[PDB]
Amino acid sequence: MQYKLILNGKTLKGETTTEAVDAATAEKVFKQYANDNGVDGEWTYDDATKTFTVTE
Amino acid sequence: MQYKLILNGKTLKGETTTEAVDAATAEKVFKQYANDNGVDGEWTYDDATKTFTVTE
Amino acid sequence: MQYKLILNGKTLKGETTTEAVDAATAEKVFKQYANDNGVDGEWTYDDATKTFTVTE
Amino acid sequence: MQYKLILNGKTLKGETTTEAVDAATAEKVFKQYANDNGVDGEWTYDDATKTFTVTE
Amino acid sequence: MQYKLILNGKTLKGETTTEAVDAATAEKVFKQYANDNGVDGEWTYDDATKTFTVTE
Repeated sequence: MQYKLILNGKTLKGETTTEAVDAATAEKVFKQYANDNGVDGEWTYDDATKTFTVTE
Repeated sequence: MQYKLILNGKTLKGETTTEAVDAATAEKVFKQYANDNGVDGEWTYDDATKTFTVTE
Repeated sequence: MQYKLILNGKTLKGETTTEAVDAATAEKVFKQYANDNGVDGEWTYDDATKTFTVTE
Repeated sequence: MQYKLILNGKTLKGETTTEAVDAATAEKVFKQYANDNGVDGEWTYDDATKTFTVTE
Repeated sequence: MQYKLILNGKTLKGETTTEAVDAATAEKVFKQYANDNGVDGEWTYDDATKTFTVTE
């Protein structure tokens, strides 16, 4: 399945996605990716819509 | 300054960079370049680290 | 990035803009918008200044 | 150390400064700041006097 | 099929191509070739158009 990460940071904003079997494994990319992207804030995950969002 | 665009598309993946005064002028190259590259998706812009990323 | 459409028709004159990754996707709004606006003429697009113009 | 940016634009003129370790990091503020200020032109950087100047 | 590598380095610029069944096998030549050419940077691989590009 695929999950979608929304970029909501100081200036980082747009969308992000990944293909994974598990939600927690998908976050590994997005959370680690957030460091490479700069926006690191409070995280959340909706398993009902496979959608993640990070807000700082 | 320099901004970095990450390639995250169907199969287009690697890194990209450009030297510009403005972030919006830097995107003109990357967003226009994306058409020439094939990967056209949602966009975010890190002004916090000068990093862009496109996801389709 | 942003493109600018100039209105040059029979009586419809002004400026128009849109935020898009591609120039061609930006035209979809402007060209389709022109029908809703009434001014439909010869089109052109400058990718060097992200500027469109329709003349009838 | 500190770098100094000179404002030489259409109507925006004055002086600017910032405290940074690197020259390229100092420009991030000045070049990004220029968008917020309106004056965006050709850039230059003297590392011998830590002085930047933007001319449009 | 054939893939195309674009040269975008410090001073090395041009086009490159190779005939291969797989993309990863095609890169072996281009990546290894880049060492012989001097331009070694970040890499992307467009499989969507069969086009590679290296930026340093």
